[PDB]
Amino acid sequence: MKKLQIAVGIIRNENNEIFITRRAADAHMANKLEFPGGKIEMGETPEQAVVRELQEEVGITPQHFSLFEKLEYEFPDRHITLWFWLVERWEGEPWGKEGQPGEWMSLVGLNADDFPPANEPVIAKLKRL
Ligand SMILES: Nc1nc2c([nH]c(=O)n2[C@H]2C[C@H](O)[C@@H](COP(=O)(O)OP(=O)(O)OP(=O)(O)O)O2)c(=O)[nH]1
Ligand SMILES: [Mg+2]
Ligand SMILES: [Mg+2]
Ligand SMILES: [Mg+2]
Repeated sequence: MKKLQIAVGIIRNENNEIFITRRAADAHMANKLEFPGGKIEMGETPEQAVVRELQEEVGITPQHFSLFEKLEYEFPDRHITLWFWLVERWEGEPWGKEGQPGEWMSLVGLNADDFPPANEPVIAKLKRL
């Protein structure tokens, strides 16, 4: 079974909204809402990975961010370790840089059912802030 390390960014603005994209229909976890992010490559750190993935996917450089949660989740065909970084300062304005849907969503209104099941404890913990 494939084992992957994934770094994602919880991009939170001053109005308690999170920048959320929707995964492509032919991707793993197709059509799900997601925090922007992706695989940590050989030779790069989890911190470097979340910067690179947010630059690629939504056009921002996260700065002065912190590890909100790290967890492991066994999907039917792969095992993933997810690094959830809380990103409250960044350079740029996030957008659908890869042509993917992206929009600001109120934290209180997030529905964990809309995201991959691995995100359930993170979404709950975020609403506790
Ligand atoms: N990006 C992201 N992925 C998540 C979340 N929750 C979750 O279980 N995943 C899973 C889905 C995928 O198995 C993996 C994310 O990898 P990815 O498809 O974003 O990888 P990538 O950006 O490097 O790949 P690509 O789009 O360049 O093809 O982690 C999340 O909140 N954000
Ligand atoms: Mg990516
Ligand atoms: Mg990605
Ligand atoms: Mg990638």
